[PDB]
Amino acid sequence: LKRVVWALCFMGSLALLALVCTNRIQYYFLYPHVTKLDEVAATRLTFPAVTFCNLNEFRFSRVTKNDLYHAGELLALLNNRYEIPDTQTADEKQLEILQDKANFRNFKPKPFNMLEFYDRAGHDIREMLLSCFFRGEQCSPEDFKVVFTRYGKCYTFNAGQDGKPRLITMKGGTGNGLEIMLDIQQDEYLPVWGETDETSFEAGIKVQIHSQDEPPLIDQLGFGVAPGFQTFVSCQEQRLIYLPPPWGDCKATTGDSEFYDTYSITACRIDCETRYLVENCNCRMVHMPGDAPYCTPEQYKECADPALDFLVEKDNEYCVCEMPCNVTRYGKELSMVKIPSKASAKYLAKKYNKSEQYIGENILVLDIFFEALNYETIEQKKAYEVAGLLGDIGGQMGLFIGASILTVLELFDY
Amino acid sequence: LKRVVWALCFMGSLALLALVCTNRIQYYFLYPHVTKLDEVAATRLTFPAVTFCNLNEFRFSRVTKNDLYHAGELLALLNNRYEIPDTQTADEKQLEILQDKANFRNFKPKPFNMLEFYDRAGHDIREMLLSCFFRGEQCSPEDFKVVFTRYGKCYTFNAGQDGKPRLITMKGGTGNGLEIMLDIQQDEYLPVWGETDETSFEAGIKVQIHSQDEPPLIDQLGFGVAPGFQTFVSCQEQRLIYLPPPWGDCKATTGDSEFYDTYSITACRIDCETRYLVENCNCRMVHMPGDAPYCTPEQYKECADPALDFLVEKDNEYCVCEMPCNVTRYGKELSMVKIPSKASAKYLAKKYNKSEQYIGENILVLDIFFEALNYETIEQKKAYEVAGLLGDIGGQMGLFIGASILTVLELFDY
Amino acid sequence: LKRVVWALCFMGSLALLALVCTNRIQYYFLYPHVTKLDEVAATRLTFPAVTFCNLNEFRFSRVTKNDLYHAGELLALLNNRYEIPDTQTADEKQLEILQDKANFRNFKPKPFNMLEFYDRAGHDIREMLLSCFFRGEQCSPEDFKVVFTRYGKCYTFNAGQDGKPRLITMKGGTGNGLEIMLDIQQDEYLPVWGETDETSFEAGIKVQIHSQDEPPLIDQLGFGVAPGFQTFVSCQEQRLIYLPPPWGDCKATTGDSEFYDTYSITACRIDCETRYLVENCNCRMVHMPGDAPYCTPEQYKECADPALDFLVEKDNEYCVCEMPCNVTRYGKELSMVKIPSKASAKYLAKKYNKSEQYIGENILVLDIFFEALNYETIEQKKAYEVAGLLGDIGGQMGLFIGASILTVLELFDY
Ligand SMILES: [Cl-]
Ligand SMILES: [Cl-]
Ligand SMILES: [Cl-]
Repeated sequence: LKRVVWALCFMGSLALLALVCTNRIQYYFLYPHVTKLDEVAATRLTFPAVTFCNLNEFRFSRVTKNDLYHAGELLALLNNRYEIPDTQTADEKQLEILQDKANFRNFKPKPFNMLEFYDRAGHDIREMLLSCFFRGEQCSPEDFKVVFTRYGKCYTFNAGQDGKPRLITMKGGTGNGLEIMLDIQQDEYLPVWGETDETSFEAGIKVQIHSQDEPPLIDQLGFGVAPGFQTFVSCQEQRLIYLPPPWGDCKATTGDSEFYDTYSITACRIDCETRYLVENCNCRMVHMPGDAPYCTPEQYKECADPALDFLVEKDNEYCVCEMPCNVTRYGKELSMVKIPSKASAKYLAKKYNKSEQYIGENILVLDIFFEALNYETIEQKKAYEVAGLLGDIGGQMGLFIGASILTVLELFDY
Repeated sequence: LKRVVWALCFMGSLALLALVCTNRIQYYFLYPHVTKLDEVAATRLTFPAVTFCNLNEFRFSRVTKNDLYHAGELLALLNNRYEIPDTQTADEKQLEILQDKANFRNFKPKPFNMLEFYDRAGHDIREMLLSCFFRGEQCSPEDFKVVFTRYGKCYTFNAGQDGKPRLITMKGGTGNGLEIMLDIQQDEYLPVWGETDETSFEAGIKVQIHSQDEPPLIDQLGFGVAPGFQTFVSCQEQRLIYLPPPWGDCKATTGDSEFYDTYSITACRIDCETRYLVENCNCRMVHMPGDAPYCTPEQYKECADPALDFLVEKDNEYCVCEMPCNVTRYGKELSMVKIPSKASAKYLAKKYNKSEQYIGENILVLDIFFEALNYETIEQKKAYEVAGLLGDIGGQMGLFIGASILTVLELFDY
Repeated sequence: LKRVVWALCFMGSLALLALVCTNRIQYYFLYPHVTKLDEVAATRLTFPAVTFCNLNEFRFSRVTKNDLYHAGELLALLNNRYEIPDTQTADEKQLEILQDKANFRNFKPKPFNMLEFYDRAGHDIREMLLSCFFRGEQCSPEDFKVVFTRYGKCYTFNAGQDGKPRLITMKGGTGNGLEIMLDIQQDEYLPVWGETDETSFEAGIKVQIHSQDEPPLIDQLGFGVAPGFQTFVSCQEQRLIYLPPPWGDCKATTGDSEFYDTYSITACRIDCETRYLVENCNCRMVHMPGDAPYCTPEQYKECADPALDFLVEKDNEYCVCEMPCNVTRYGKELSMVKIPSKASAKYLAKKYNKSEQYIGENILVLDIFFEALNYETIEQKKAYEVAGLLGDIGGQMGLFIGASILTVLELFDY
């Protein structure tokens, strides 16, 4: 009667238990994850490395007759007949110089490679750096490590190598970071007579803020700074931590991955770009690692350059990288004020033995610091551990029928 | 004795179970949610649409005597007596022109509407676009779709309509995005003699980056770009996914919502603004959808303009929109360098048949790209599913008393 | 036989239960937390306070002979012998003035304090503010509250004090925020003849956006705005809510913490900086709270200034603050256009009785507003409540052995 009528109700209770338990178990086998995000004002924070590059790759006063011979075409300074292009943007003063050192009448070529050309004619930290201060202490060129990029001879402050103890940061604000005054030296910019990958229409510098153990990709990922301004960059360190499989695609940062000691997206890209250029050109660009021969100006103009433009512009399948397990991103907010003021133009002009207009067209101040909330963690965390699954399917087993693994295994037998 | 003394302890065990189970069940009926945030370097990413507008709405050379007659007051070029205001910012060259075409002695008005005025006098992509490149390929005006905003005749790159396959992006960096050189043509800016909603004190352009299926609100939400700089915009695609009720207020993006095929905040605003202007003015602005008649200059000056200023400035209750279930936000970091350099000014001047000063005051380069971590997901996820509640209240039922639904329903009866 | 052979299997079942239950209980005693992040288009949002400061601290026309006597050395206008430094950046017009009022032949010093000097010579909101509009309504200096910073006499719009109902914001876009036109008055900038903490090489202003009940730290945390541009700041209100111990280090915002009614990182810093300066100098700077005597120019130059530079640059242990439970951060995206255009330069020049060049070097427009997704919540939430632990260890107890607290306590006794 009523005792056996709610045994069918018991059949319904079993029917329910089936759907709910298969729910929590499919949910387990989706491997769901959630996010733990903590923005905080840190302490003992490690100051990142700061790489910068002048937008003019070579110095007009340092280009020699041999430099002009080997590389004048790459720089659009000579046509294919080793002469000044008749379609040149004449300057009565500059053109006299160039056609004086473009006179190869008594000239016999001498050995030449691009790395020495960049290292020698590239802008010099010792005459660009007008002022550097970190947390109240003044820097020198000794504190900037020479690094070569596609821009040429570039510099990294707080590179952290050289056994030099990396610098730290405690609070937020300008006084707890870097400030540098620079002269971009527009009077040393090479004439632009055509368009190549080595000349530019812009005056200023390129900057990129990165981990000490992450290489720079300043050509693609950096930001610019204009002459005649003071730029404030308020930063924030964002540490991103991902889960390995099966929860997500994530590569161990101690990656057994060629040219660099640390695995990062940028390093993976530079690796592949190097393999690609060596493979297709038998030639490496000045900034690439490895041991291939550096490209000659003809190899730069004909093979290496379009190879890299292809990799960073058109390629969709050859070169793609995985996500690491640890990634460091730097949020930033930029801001400008004008330099110099009328009250100070004559002061700066006098101090550096330069014209007032020159100061207006070449001088530049850069402040790099962190805000109050200077450190941020974005860590992926597992959302349904196996134990919580067993405890849940357990409260579900016990709910509708009050069974156990003993009751089943024992009752499945006896 | 001791057997019946811990039956009171059993009463305490029941007392505990009550509070804990009512805890997990109230917690269920709060409908709590958490967040799943994944910043990643994507692939096959869809490039957004990029809308831009010159800050000068009309071209001084294209304003005709009929255009000046109908609209000269809206542009503060004529007072209420159809004449040059005596309080004009005289220019010996410009004033001769305007008062030459403000001579209505032999003039009889001709038909006129604002849409044709904007379309004709508005700046032209074919003479502003000095250079466009996307991922190594050069663009033409064919790649820019004409869109009308409150600025006038504006343009959208990669609008994605026209059956043109939307463009994709793979890596981070400048080479994997758009770069355009523009001439803002300050020599064609109309004289500003007063303050209206059609004239501006600033030179440059306005830009807004949006989904192909999200309309632009460039007047309110866009950013500016100044002449004489190259601006870098490092972007990041942020996909935001919300939960529908009862977990949150969230509107289905396939919204059955008038003028556009997709529901977005911006489209909802443009919808309501159109209804409002039609209702209160019997008149639609040139950029609004629907089928009302376009406003005459008198309707613009007297009714439509203050109506829209009211909606976008003062309104607090008439026009408010819900949150969609899918939202696309684009993070961005801006950066400038100066253009032109001294080395290149004469080059650019020669190439475009323009003065060096003109190049300094009108020329502008814009790079739009993504960083390495170019894609970000912010998805709301349910925090306490019903199954996990039952499994939990289950481990709680089994803990203190070891009961089941059978034990109760059966014991509640027999 | 087979009945007693799976009692050893029962021993294995117990072995499993031990590890899994000790897993969920250690997990409980790690006190894990997760994050609830909601970016939304809000309504009835409270507009923050906006503090700004001219980069020139004193006005050259307001510096009197007594002001020059007491403070001329602090400003690098006089050497240690109360005379013009022979290494001055001469200006035939300015130098006549200064050496006219540096003539102390018939001068006897008069009482002097830095607060009155700042208040009097500091730039005036009533002659800098050329235009202010909030949500369609125009502002006056009445809407700006005077606040003193290390820059001097500064101003805060929508300070929210004075019983003035704080302003609200509804939508995203320029029309739903503040726009102001300013003259930085480079013609009133004091000559810079040396480097001190009161003079600057830059022209423009400093801005900081903060809660009405959070003090400004504009020297360290603010951003700059350059003359000759219109700058757009697209903002986003981010409310961060942390967990108190034992889940995290977090201080109650109703903090019983000295000089201010609300606990914030900035207020904690200003508190400690004040204690430090009073302790080490018997002296407070003009912008610090409390009741110590203000510093004399000699105390500024010799003790107070290097004390604060030390605190904001070098200090690593003396002054460090805890994290509050509620923090308000404002995301922002900046953007510039040039001002004035050629079409409008003469207009603005005429309107304000100023030269066209002056307009180009001193005039500045600032728009502060929010984007569509104008409000963001980042709330830490508990990840494993005690009830869910008991329900889980419960489904685990019931799973392997089907026990209960009664079964144990009763069986541990009888
Ligand atoms: Cl690559
Ligand atoms: Cl609206
Ligand atoms: Cl401090």
